[PDB]
Amino acid sequence: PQDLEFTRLPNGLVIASLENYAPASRIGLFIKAGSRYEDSNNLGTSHLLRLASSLTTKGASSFKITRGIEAVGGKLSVTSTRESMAYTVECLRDDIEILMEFLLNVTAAPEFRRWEVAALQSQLRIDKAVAFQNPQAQVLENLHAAAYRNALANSLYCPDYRIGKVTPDQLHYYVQNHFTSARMALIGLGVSHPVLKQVAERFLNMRGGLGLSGAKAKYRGGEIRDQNGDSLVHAALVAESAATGSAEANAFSVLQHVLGAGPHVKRGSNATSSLYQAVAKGVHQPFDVSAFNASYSDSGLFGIYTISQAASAGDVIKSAYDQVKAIAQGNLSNTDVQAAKNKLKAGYLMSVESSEGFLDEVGSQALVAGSYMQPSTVLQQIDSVADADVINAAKKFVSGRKSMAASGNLGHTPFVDE
Amino acid sequence: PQDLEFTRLPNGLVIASLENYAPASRIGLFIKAGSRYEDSNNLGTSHLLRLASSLTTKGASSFKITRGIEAVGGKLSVTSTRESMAYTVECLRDDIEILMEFLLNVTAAPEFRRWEVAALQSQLRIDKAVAFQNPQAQVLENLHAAAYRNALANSLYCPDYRIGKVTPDQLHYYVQNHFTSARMALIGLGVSHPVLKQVAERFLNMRGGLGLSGAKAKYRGGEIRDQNGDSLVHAALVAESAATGSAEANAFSVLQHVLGAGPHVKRGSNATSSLYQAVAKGVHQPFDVSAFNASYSDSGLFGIYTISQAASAGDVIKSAYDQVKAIAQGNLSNTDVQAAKNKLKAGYLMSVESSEGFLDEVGSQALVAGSYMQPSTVLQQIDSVADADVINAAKKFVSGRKSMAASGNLGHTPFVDE
Amino acid sequence: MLSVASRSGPFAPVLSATSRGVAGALRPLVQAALPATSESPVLDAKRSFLCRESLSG
Amino acid sequence: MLSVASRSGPFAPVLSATSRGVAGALRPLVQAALPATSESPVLDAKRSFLCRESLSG
Repeated sequence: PQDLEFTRLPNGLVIASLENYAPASRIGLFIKAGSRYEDSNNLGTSHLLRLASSLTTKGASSFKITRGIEAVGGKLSVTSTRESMAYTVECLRDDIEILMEFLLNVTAAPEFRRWEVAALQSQLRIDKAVAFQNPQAQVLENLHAAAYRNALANSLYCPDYRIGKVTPDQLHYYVQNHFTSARMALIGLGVSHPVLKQVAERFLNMRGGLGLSGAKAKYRGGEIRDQNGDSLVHAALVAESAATGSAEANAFSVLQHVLGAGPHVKRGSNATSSLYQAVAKGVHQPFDVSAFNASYSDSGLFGIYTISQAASAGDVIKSAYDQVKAIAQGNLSNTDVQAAKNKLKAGYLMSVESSEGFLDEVGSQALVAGSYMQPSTVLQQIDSVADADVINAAKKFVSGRKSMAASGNLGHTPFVDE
Repeated sequence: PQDLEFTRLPNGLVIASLENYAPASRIGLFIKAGSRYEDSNNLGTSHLLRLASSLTTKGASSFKITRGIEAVGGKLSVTSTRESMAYTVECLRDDIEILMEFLLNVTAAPEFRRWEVAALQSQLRIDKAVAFQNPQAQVLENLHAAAYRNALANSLYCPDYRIGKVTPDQLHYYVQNHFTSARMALIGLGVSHPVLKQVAERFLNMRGGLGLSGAKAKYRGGEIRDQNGDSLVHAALVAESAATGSAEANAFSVLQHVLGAGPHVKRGSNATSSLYQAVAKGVHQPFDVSAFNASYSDSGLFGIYTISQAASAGDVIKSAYDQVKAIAQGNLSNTDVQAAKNKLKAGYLMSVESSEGFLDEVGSQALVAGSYMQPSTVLQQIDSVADADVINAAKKFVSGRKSMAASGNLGHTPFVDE
Repeated sequence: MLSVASRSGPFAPVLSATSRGVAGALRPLVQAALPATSESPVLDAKRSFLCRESLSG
Repeated sequence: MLSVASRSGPFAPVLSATSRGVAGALRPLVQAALPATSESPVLDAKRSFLCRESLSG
């Protein structure tokens, strides 16, 4: 009951609370900040901000933050993306009012002291090497660099020349221009509404405005190659599609599930994947193919993604590109669109089961649109997508200027003009 | 006197011995090898071959090569490029017959032992870091990677993932397929002719043929960007021009000296450089610009090269590109071609004064053409270049597909489509 | 409107205070372990193997 | 025909089993020292000791 309450304050801050009667609680703070908003001089400042949550703030030292939260069994955690940051705290119900005053010190009055930032610079090299033991992590940072000239090409991790050089004055400047009132959303899941309101009137005192925005993202059709000694070739081939919150954006979501976008049966043959079955006709060696789809506030990337052996990376990308051509020239059955609308509606409802998946979704909607829509509204929009929109989305891909990124032994990978 | 003798043996080996009466001698061996001839599996084998000259061979150990050559004051040295390798020995006149039997053991019967190759793998990291303290070394390896798909994009230095992994079996395979009789030239400068002939019949016993043919170089118009923390921006912008040994190749050489290709007066302002004077109209900050020109057996790259401050790298490349446009539409005076023919003829004669510059030039002509031409023949061909060929070379640059490579703080460098 | 994690494959990386830092929204290209031999990454900076499955209460 | 040291450009590397390893067919971009504050990059290996002047004369 009381499905969500929703308030927009006078300084553009969005508060949204739901009162369950669960013994555990969760509180989030969601900000418009992320790699997008850094220029060519301060690259990597957002990776250091992500690591500096339990340093000394103006209201609690670094000993009292670590000891005060571990005393009641709580957690503190930061998740960011290219377009947003999210601070999230959790404990049991009667403990929630003390882990809420710590969270407003980490994000609203931090002190960046020299010897603590200097001791923290070695953590950037540890975190980047942990993330890059997966080959998907650097192929996707390269792909955003090969697809944009600015503002979405910046990586989530700090560049190697720049480790050791991020200064305390640069961290003070990122927060003073991007952590403002009209870019933030405070979402609570086991809390009442008037107490979350009385928490939020403790950072009204300044940073009440709009903040340094991000330059529009210009499409560059590039190609970045990366020869190394990995066993398999990871390759991605995209084009520019559609921003989030548009009528064409839902059709690329439906086209993603027609082609095949992940598994449903453990150890399965992906029988309803048109991409996977087209590749596997001629290729008999171990591979994996998928449909990639990313969506941001003013642009998005749609394309394919292959993983294959190095002597077969040309056969796999060529087979997975003729199948998208078959859809754009009209070969599209009617039951394939209906079976794909189910996976897009069912996966949206399984994503909102948990307390973290629910609080994720309410935080994205408060930053992007400024409202909340029930999951019955979202389920109707998916069913209004016609067969004339799945075809006009595979036409925009086939005739658009491409981009590429690859890794591995690249002696048989095609070039983006070939 | 006896300006050069010149013999081509039955197995395609070119011997050329000139008899001066100087107390010192010099002997070279010039081979068609180099990065060009390595594929995607054995990258860096030619950098390791360059470092392995004083290891154990079948006729002299690694102690006797170092001690036998230092006993008489001699030298042993290897110089290579993307298209050739050159082994060169030198001593006084009466000592020349013992430093000549060492040279035929280093290059014609080496033994690649495991523990010596394994101890040598740390030298690859030392040599690459010594070369890369100059910013011009990596900007030019990047530029060949951004301009070709294969066979001329391979660097002269081994890639970082590959250090520690070059095996003794790969070194045995690079010499067995590329160090053959019909790709080699033996040039002597203080030796008689019939003794250099009797030296060369001591590797006829095998490797008497042609070797692994080289794949043709395919032009890719690419762009490689490299953000780092250097103070100045190094940038290069080229197009495909002409192979060496053609009528159009001499006209790009003349056009290089019209634009400005280096200094003549110590701390001079380059008054006869049309590139340098066009840039320096609006730019008042420290810079340097030049004309780049490279030439190989089946292709070549012509373009410009700038060094500038990071906030001025767009003004410098744009000014240095309008001036090449002014030449291709006809604005070309007659005395500017004649003043440029002098610098190309005078610099060719000053390059052949020393004993190493002379022996360099005779070795290149024996591999490329298979003959020797006097410097009076070369001086006539430069004077036969017309004003209708300097214009038809700046037209091929202006309308051709470009390539780029940059380094430094790249926040103001243009993209290759902009 | 909807999120990156719903219909899109960008990244999120996470840093904790008491749990192990992670980073992914698309990353796992599954259906690549039924075709054989994709081996778990060898660590020189150890990371979560079960991502706190211990202490379940 | 000609080499690549004529038509400067192509860089070249040199190795000595007796003297210092080098690179330079064309990499000095002369007149680039005119730019002020071109502080000389201290060679770590400190090679080209006065172009190996030691024992040269």
